[PDB]
Amino acid sequence: MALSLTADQMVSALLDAEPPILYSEYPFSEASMMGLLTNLADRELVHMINWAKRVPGFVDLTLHDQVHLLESAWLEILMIGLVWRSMEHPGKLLFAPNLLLDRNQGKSVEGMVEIFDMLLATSSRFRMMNLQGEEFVCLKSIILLNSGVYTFLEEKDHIHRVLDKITDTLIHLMAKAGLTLQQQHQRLAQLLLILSHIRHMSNKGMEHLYSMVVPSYDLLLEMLDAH
Amino acid sequence: GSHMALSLTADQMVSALLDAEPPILYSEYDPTRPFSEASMMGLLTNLADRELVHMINWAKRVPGFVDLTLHDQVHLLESAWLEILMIGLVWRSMEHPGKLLFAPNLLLDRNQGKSVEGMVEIFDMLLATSSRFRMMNLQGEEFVCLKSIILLNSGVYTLEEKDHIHRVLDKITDTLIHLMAKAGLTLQQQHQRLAQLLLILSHIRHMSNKGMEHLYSMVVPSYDLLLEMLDAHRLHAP
Ligand SMILES: CCCN1CC(Nc2ccc([C@@H]3c4ccc5[nH]ncc5c4C[C@@H](C)N3CC(F)(F)F)nc2)C1
Repeated sequence: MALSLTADQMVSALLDAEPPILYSEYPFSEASMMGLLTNLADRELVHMINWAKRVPGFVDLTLHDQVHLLESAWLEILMIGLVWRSMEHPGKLLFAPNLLLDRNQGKSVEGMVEIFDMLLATSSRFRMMNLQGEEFVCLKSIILLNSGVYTFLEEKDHIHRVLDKITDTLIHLMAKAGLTLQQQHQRLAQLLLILSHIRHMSNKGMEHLYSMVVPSYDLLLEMLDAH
Repeated sequence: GSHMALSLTADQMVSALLDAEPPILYSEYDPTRPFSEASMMGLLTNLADRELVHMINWAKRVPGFVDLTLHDQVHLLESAWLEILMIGLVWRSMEHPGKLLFAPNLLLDRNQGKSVEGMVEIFDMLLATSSRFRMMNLQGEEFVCLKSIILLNSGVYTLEEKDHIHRVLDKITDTLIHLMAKAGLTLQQQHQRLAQLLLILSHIRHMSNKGMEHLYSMVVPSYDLLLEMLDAHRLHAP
């Protein structure tokens, strides 16, 4: 079913599966801000599972394979969402409609301001590139499928085939937007190189999170099996 | 004369990158004394230090690099030096399944990595990257473009100078796509292959982040040392 879609059906499916916008719990301190981010991150987690279950090809995997991808990708997925949302708010991180924070606010927690600066710079980068919605969901899917792939294999080829298909889909969007051939491979390159920065941000996030917790394999399996 | 980076054709980009390539270095031990008489970390640290000096010289020959300020050259080098060692390693390990070719006299397997702690996770990741590169039949011409991408893109996110780096990156991408056109891949194959290569770079970044964590837990080249090294290059005999 997955590999037979057209790039149009690929985009539609990806657009449909998109999680809802969530609010933060209805001035701020360290403990205050971390509690609010944690509770928001925890509630986005449940919706991210529902989102993952609708990414074509993902339900074709064994449950163990699904947990491994989500375990590797979850923080990258929250960060790409955040950076997407904060595109039109220079200097600001849009965590939720009622939770828009500046870098000064990032100084509320020790060691968090670095992460904030990197997230702001990525946001400004995607804004500069005029990232479109249809391209965003394609990238978010690539993170899910790529992030854990080299850290688990007839099923390895299967993931790679979906990845190839998302690449096709990205190109097709770029051609429908009237980019030249040359411009198409250049934009593709620019988008995928940003993924390395997201991976880096995620690793710095985990480090900070382990200086204090991260969703366990068991919890992830539970939620994935509960769907 | 002097070429400007942005003027180069695909063939001139490749040739500049091929000619910039550093030599394969040997590990420094006495082949008479047993490998039980030496530290694993000792050998790797010594090799990495010597590779770093060549990495300076190599970075200066990447088109566009010297167009940047000293300060910017140093920031890029500081953020991508481990990823550069790591991609060189995965490349030369390609024909040695299950083994990492640190040097022609330092070919290590998994069980050998379990001696230093934390080091086994990284070894496994390096081995899988290496087998991914094999399965794709990565070419030397492609490897040089990837290595240059890493150098310029690793610290670009961390301002009209940025347009320049951005243009250089576009040129390297053009070069990769020319290489794949010349080798007879269709358009869709070219895009797919390019995508597969760039995604492997995120994995290398991951590996470098874990490498760095391990080294901070123990020496990492500081902004100042690198500054000293790039500045010292100007006093080297051409
Ligand atoms: C100039 C000041 C001192 N510098 C600090 C550095 N020490 C150092 C020691 C060991 C390593 C080794 C190493 C050594 C040699 C290499 N050649 N190619 C790849 C390669 C690698 C990659 C990895 C396996 N790596 C370990 C880890 F970092 F990932 F954990 N890398 C660096 C020298």
